[PDB]
Amino acid sequence: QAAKEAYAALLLAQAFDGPEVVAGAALGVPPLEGVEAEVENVWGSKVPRLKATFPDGALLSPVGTPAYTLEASRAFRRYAEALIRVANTETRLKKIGEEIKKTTR
Amino acid sequence: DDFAYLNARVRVRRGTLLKESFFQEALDLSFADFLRLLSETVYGGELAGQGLPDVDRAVLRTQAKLVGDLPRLVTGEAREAVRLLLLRNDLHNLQALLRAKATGRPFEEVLLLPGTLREEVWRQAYEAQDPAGMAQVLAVPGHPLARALRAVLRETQDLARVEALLAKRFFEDVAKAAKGLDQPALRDYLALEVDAENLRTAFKLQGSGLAPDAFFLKGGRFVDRVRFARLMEGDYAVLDELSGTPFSGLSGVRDLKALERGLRCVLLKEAKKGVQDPLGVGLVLAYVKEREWEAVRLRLLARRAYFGLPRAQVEEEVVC
Amino acid sequence: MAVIADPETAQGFRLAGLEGYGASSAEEAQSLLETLVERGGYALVAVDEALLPDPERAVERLMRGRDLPVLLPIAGLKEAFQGHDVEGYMRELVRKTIGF
Repeated sequence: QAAKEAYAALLLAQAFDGPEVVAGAALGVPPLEGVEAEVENVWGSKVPRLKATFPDGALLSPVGTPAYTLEASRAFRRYAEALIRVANTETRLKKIGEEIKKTTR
Repeated sequence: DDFAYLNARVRVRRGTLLKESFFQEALDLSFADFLRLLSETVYGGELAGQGLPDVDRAVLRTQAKLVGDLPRLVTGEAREAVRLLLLRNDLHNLQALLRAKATGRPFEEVLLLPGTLREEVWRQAYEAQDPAGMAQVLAVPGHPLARALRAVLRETQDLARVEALLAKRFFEDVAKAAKGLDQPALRDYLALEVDAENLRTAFKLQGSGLAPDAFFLKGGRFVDRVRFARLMEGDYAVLDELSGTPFSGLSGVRDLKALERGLRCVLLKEAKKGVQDPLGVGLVLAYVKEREWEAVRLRLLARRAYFGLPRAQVEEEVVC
Repeated sequence: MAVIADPETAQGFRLAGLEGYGASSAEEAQSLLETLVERGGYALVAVDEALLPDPERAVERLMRGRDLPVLLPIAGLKEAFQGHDVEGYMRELVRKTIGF
């Protein structure tokens, strides 16, 4: 909710301050393995995991909208961080799938 | 020259400014009822679609014909005085334009409205293929923001740096010209704009380990290098010693959002009591802050209504 | 990356530090979703709960296995939403683990 807080409040004050916000901030996460993939052998077959941490900056874009710009930049963290939880459980889901099915089998 | 006709043209326009009691009504409305309300106003008069892209566009186009047409209607000594105000809205277009040429991205997704540089100046600049040529095309309307650009472009071709040194050099340029065009009303305001900029430069770059003297430029009222250095360490005890200025209200506040909210409300206030000085640039000064702030609240009230956000999240930011 | 979300909320994930290629183009964003994960030249692909694909089999059969995840739940809008706690808990219990 605190990610979106600023996002949704920077849409009709953005679409011409889109340019500004993306400039001061740390440039895009790599599309080829921007995330940190980890391999791990465990029962319930060899399932790979991963954690979503990458650079994106925070409270450091110069110029632009007084409050919103900086608050939107900071918000990128609340994607990253938050995403790690789902990053481990949805991969854990696929592991515990294997077990459950072989068990009842 | 002269503001005699021009002030008069603006006085009729101050009649169709949006009073406080509109935003009061609008919060109580859903998006469907908001849309019926909005259409009564002059921003409503440029409307072209119920959805969000269309609200952003109706607002912008209202600002393009009623506010961005002011520098053409005067010349000379009048025009330089009005121009400095307009220039901030032109810098926003310039920084985005400079960035579309440099990083190779399309013309689109930028701010365009007339002000001091016309639409065609931004198109001819875009299509220019040498940064130096890009710069002469910009220098055609004449303004201090060229002269500011020109010096920075001689030192560097790095995007982030041009952006910062242009802004710093530009407010410094503005200040000297403005002091030489006189009037007490403009001087008091100018001081606040620089003081607000100083505070704000310090906040945006907070904790980057940098020099605090780089965030202080002349034009001040009560702020200095030491307050900046403490502020940079993360200490907000400096704002709690800041009174005798209308930023007395920043005391005991330590959130970036409340702090920055505070500066925009203070600047609004100075300008709104410049109507006890309507002679010369005073009235226009008050007129531009109010059209800008009004436009901003209709965009926030429209966003708040569409996505069903919490009321208090926006009720506080739509009043000073 | 890409986040696959509503047009307006997709907007805020295209900002620098993050890389999004969202927007709705269907009710489960099939139009986009499929084409995009087919290459798997994005570090992460994520599908929200304002769309979420009712046939997950459709995707798996096209991407043909993936060592990177897909369809991570993000809310996809803000309206004070936090029903994505208990919803995800039951999403789990229905297809795997114990019943009710």
